[PDB]
Amino acid sequence: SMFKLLLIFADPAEAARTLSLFPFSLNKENFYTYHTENVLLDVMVLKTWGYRGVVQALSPPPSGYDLWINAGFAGAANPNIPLLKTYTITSVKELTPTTSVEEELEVTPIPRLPLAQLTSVRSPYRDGFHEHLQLVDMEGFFIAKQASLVACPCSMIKVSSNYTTREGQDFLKNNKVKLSQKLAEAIFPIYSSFIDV
Amino acid sequence: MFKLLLIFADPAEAARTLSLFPFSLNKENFYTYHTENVLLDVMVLKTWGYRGVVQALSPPPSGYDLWINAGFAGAANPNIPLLKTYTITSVKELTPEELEVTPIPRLPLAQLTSVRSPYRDGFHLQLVDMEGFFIAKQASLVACPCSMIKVSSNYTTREGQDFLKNNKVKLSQKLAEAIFPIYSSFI
Repeated sequence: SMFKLLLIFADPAEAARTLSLFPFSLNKENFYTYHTENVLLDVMVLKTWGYRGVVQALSPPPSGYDLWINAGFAGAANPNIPLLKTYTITSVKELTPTTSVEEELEVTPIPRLPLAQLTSVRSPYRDGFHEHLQLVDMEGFFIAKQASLVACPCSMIKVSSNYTTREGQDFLKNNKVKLSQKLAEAIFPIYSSFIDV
Repeated sequence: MFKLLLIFADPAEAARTLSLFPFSLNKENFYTYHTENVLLDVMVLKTWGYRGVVQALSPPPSGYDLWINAGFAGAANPNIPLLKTYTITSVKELTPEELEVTPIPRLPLAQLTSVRSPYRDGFHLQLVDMEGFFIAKQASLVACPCSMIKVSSNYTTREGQDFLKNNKVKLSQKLAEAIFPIYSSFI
């Protein structure tokens, strides 16, 4: 199966509806795989246990794929971002709040999705709304940087899951199925594009 | 908001499509899903062929904007490969009558013949099934457009069902992959 596509989700809730789209199996390496025609589709979920993801979830980075897609939920830190909307990311910044030091990497935009910028922070933003932030997640920068180590292109799909306030967290808690479904709906046409018949 | 009814003749044919969305089970063999702009209902017949269609679709439900019958179909011509998803342009009854069917975009085109009992006469037919004509007739009663997605599941030669039985998952998944974007065409 010539074209090899790795899908990376931060947690099981994000992955759930994509894992329903295809008849995946768990392989002996303990992750999900499916193949048809020329396409291999693998899925990794970074945090299935515990209170935090660990660096060894993607270290050493998986080798041999032709594309990685990180699909996940992201908070909206600007009120002009509606919720339940799927974006593709142009660049992702890691931000360290205690020092204000940032790093930033470009990521490969997916066709036909609207563009957005992503900031990744270790602790979820409940800080309210910020003039200079759009979407906010936890794992995007980590994944893009790991992709750079194997020279593999990386794309991101992020669905706006909640506003970045205390009161806004309930929407994330209560809409995980709808949000995961949006990710699945965005992944499918990408997978379809790489079928070479 | 757009209202779409999908009809499958049996659970194995429907199984992968039903995995595409977090459907609710409204009643036996009737599954519903909606977003703000699109309602997607799925009916699975309780038996095959014209008897299953009469049982489930008489009276025909009103209120939908489109009906889609998706299913496995036999190929009555060796030039039709198996495991290929077609959309239907017209449907006729082998054992009588013909009806136009609305093609789904970006799918190969075929004509369908519906039979009242298994067809194993080998190889001027294209795809052969048991429900489509009767479903299209019920759609006409409610003046609702009808489209069909038919994946070639077997040749119409003796023991041809062995290919279908061996490829049920792949065949069901082909239908699901044709249906998933259709839902997105109305959002």
